[PDB]
This record gives sequence, C-alpha cells and structure tokens, in this order.
Amino acid sequence: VRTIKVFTTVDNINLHTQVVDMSMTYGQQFGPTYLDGADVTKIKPHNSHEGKTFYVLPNDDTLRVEAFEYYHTTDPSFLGRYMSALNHTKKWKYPQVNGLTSIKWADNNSYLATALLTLQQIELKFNPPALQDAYYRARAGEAANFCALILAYCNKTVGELGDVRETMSYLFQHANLDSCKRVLNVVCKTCGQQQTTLKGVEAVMYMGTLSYEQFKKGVTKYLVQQESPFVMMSAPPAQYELKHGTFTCASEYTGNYQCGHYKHITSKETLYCIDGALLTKSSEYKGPITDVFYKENS
Amino acid sequence: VRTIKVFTTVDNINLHTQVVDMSMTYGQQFGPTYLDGADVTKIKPHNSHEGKTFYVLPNDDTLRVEAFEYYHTTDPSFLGRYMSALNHTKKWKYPQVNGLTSIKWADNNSYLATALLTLQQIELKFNPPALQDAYYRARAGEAANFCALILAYCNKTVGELGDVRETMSYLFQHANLDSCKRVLNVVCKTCGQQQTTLKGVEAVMYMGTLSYEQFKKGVTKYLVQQESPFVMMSAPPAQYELKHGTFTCASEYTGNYQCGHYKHITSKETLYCIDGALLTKSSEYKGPITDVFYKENS
Ligand SMILES: COc1ccc2cc(C(=O)[C@@H]3CCCN([C@H]4CC[C@@H](O)CC4)C3)ccc2c1
Ligand SMILES: COc1ccc2cc(C(=O)[C@@H]3CCCN([C@H]4CC[C@@H](O)CC4)C3)ccc2c1
Repeated sequence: VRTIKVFTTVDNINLHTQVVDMSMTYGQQFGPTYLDGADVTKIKPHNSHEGKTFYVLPNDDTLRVEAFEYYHTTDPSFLGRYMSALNHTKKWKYPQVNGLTSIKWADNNSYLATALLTLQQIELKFNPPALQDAYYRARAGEAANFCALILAYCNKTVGELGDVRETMSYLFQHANLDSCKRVLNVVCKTCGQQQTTLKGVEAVMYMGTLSYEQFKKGVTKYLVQQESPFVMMSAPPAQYELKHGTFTCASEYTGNYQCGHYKHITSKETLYCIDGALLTKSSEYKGPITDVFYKENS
Repeated sequence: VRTIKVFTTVDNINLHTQVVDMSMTYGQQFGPTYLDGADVTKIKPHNSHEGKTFYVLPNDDTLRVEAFEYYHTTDPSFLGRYMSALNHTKKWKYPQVNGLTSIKWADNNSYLATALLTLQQIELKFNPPALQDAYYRARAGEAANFCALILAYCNKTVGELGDVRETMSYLFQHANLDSCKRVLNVVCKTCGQQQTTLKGVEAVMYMGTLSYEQFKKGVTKYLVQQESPFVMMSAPPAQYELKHGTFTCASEYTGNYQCGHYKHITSKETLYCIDGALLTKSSEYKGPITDVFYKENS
C-alpha cells in the first residue's frame, strides 16, 4: 500500500497529520477536500501532494470546535463557499496602488476592490480570528483569502454584483464597535429632555446624505453627539464635489446601460482615484458619489 | 478528610463532577464560584450543597470551549456579570398577564418587562444557544435567566435605567435575520433605476416615525419593499393614538421627574396595557408612544 503524509485543517492554524492511501480519492478518506481552494474530493493523491495542507469539512467535534473558534459561524456551508471563492480570488492580481493593496479588475469585483481600499484607511478590529488574520495579510499585499472570506461571510459568489455599503455594513457587524456611540437630542420648546443613543454598528453608519457637516447639523430637530473612529455616509449616486481634505475616502458608482462600476477616491496630499489597478490624480473631483467615509484621528 | 460531590459548569448543560474538600473555600478549589447567581467564592462547602450545580469561571480549554459555544462571547467578564444579575432577577416575580410572561416592578426594570413582553410576540431565532434556551424558558414562565442574560449581553446592571429600542436592537444583532430585507427604490424622473437593499438587522428597525403606513408610503422620495417577520418603528415619545388592529405591540414611555417609566400596549381582541404585574384593557389608547412593532403573518 503506497501512501503519503499530508496535513488536514479547517483553519490553517491547527494542522492534523494524516496518512493517505494513494489508491483512494481524497473524498473516500476525508470527505469533501480542498487544496488551496480547488476541490480535490474526486482526485487520487499525487506524489507532489506530500506534506501539503488540505482543507476538509468539519465532520467531527474537534474540527467543529476549531472552525467555530476561527470563523465564528455555525453555517455548515461556510467552508465550501469560502473555498469556492478562494479558488477564484487566488488568481486575481493585488497591485500596490498609492500605498494601498488594490485588486486588478476581474469577475465584476470593483465593489470588492473599493471595499478593500476603504478597509485599509479606517480602524477596524474584527471579532473572528479568520478576518483579523486575513485582513493583516491583505494590508501586507496578499488579499486573496480576505476577499474570499468577505464573499463567504456576505453570501456572495465570485462574479455576483455587489454593493460597497452593504459589504461594509456586514463587516462592521463582525467587528468590535462596542465603544462607538451616537447620541441624538431633540431640540424642542416644550417636550423636555428627549435623548436616544445608538451604540455599536448603528453609530458608524448613516443613510440619506453624504456630507458630515450636513449630518452634524441635525435632520424633528436634533443635536448629534458622534463618538466613533469613523463614520460611513451613503446616499443615492448623484453628482457630488469631493473637496480635498474634507473626507477620508469615498465610493463613486456609475450605472451606464445598467452595468455598474465602482471607483475609489482617497484624500491624501491631493485627490487620488483608484480604479482597480489604475491610478489617477487630480486637484478636484466631481462624480456620482454614493459613499463617503470620515475618520476621527484621535 | 470530609468531602461532598458537586457539579461545576459554565453552561448548565455540561456538568463536571467534583469532590470538594469541606475544609477549604470554593474559591480555593475552583476559583470564583457561584450558586444560583450567589457568589460563594469565600464560603466553605455545606452538607446541603451535596449534588448541587455551581458555576465557575472558564479557566481551562475545556470550560473555555463550552462557554464560547454556549454564550458566543469571549468577554472574560461575561459569566461574572451574568451571575451578578441572576442573583437579583431570580428574586423578581414573573406573573402571567394575558398569556404573556411579565415582570412585577422592581429595580427600575420596566424597560426589561416591556422588552420581555415584546420578545414573546415576535418570532426570533437567537444565535447563542444560551439565549435560545432561556427564551423558551421565559415563554414558559421562568424568565429570570433570560432577563439576567439580556442584562449581561447589553452590559447593563440591575437597577440601571435602560431603553427598550436599544435592548431590542442589541438582541436583534444576536439573532438570525439573514433573510430579512428592505429594498429602497428612488422615485425620480431622470436618475434611472437606483436601488439599495438593507439586509439583516438594518431591515427590521426604523427610526423617525411610528406609523408603518407612513413609512411605506414614502420615506427624496423612495418606494419601500419590506420583507421581514417583524419591524420595529421608533420616534421621540409623543402623544399618539394606537388603533386596535393596526399594530402588534408598542412601548409607552413617560418621563416623570427625569426618572422614566415604560408600559407595554398589545393589540389582541382589544387593547391591553401591561405595566409589569398591572393590566388595563381599553378599546382605545392615547399616550406617549416611542416604539411600535408590526408583524408579517405567514
Ligand atoms: C437612503 O439612502 C441611500 C443610500 C444609498 C443608496 C444607494 C443607491 C444605489 O443605487 C446603489 C449605489 C451603489 C451600487 N448599488 C448596486 C450595486 C450592484 C448591486 O448590488 C445592486 C446595488 C446601488 C440607491 C439609493 C440609496 C439610498
Ligand atoms: C430619531 O428617532 C428617534 C427614535 C427614538 C427616540 C427616543 C427618544 C427618547 O427620549 C427615549 C424614549 C424611551 C426611553 N429612553 C431613555 C430610557 C432610559 C435611558 O436608557 C435613557 C434613554 C429615551 C428620543 C429621541 C428619539 C428619536
């Protein structure tokens, strides 16, 4: 009986040594098996597979615990959807653009490139170790796992159209925003003291206007106390002037012929428009903006 | 050496038999130890303690795993805060009022009674087993643990003033609302098709008005497609007429002397105003309403 040693894993942190019978498929021995995202369930071992790490589905208590502790989800379909995405995202290109990891355009991924760029400019602490680890790898230039995890957590497949605001919201809901707070106080003559507090993810998002100065003025009448590391403001795409120095970064969305495309604008010493692998610098920017992000440097 | 057998646990699901030396405190043998919420760290075992279950802090891998799988949090202070709350909430009274578990007023708990009543009228699937288990016990009449867990998860202590909308929002963020959706479509002449989708917890909450008829008929102008088992609408407390049959339940908030009080109104065959252990039935209701809940029967 000819054999090789491989490692199995659900988290790529805890590796489990296995002896594989080379006359049987990976599926016959482990169940559904993946090598760097590729489904090798129906493949018989190759000699080249010696010592390599394979993902398997958590089919026992030990692996179930390891997966829950790493991904913070009990969804049994998660690993398969993550591997399916990773088989694609590992083939994308991740150029450094203006100091930031971006994504060369492929598979309708402009929304993911724009989200990835934004995530590198705001301070976020992810709760699942899987996102924290892959996020730091992405900041360092290797973003394939992060992008595939974003897709899996958001229940989106490679090639499916996506929305930056939605993606950021769902990621914020997997982050520690416990200290973030927005207090609304009613301005009235006879109603007394009326106050409500948004804590956590609700405090870092607002829909209806792009302008933080407009939001800060209130919208019946409210005084706003905003306390968070950042805020995401969103509105329907409309022509909007981004003035250098008045924001951190922003999402542009064009919808010509109902085929939409995102670009990312960031405010450094001047305005930079990052469009996947492309970079364009300008002093002023007017375009159909739909998200603006603001940062409190503290 | 005289001893007794007790069970230790972090989840009250997995019980671990221990032999206790009656000459040492529970703290010397287990660390921080609790009996039905009571801190017995400094108490020596009693003969009456034989065969009883004590909570301990998760101080080894086995207990850490059991606690994370049951509570879905890594906060080391959680168990201690849960036990402190439970030592109080176990002493509260939980009368059945019109088929619903309420709470007799104590320790400024009107917001918790109002939340508990609301939670029994909307269908919610909690992610942490600790909340799902305690919710079904609460529905059956034994709500002390559910109330203590709510306090622990919301980082509130017994006696601290609280907000129903906030409490419901934080609980919604621990529930499976993945299928919930609110689609907003812009009403315009020249802007084309503009649509954004709120998925999950954002879809089940709205702030600014109490009326669902107003919210749906415009919200510049938007067409709303609402798809969720329930929706919570909130606004500053204001005099508001609750019409029988047009809502499921509602939160009234009076602000007397800046120490406020909640009541719960539910629409059954007539209007029921549940004020802890107190009940008043009426055909009409006008009061300072701040939350209204609507349900999608299917
Ligand atoms: C009341 O406040 C807001 C806020 C944002 C709004 C956005 C829009 C949009 O039209 C966004 C623009 C970005 C791209 N998405 C698409 C990406 C592809 C696919 O995922 C469908 C959605 C559409 C409309 C109204 C908004 C209202
Ligand atoms: C823009 O949309 C909304 C929505 C809700 C609002 C509520 C209020 C209130 O005044 C709520 C009323 C309920 C009780 N809380 C208190 C409970 C005790 C303690 O937790 C402090 C808060 C205050 C004000 C404005 C609102 C605006």
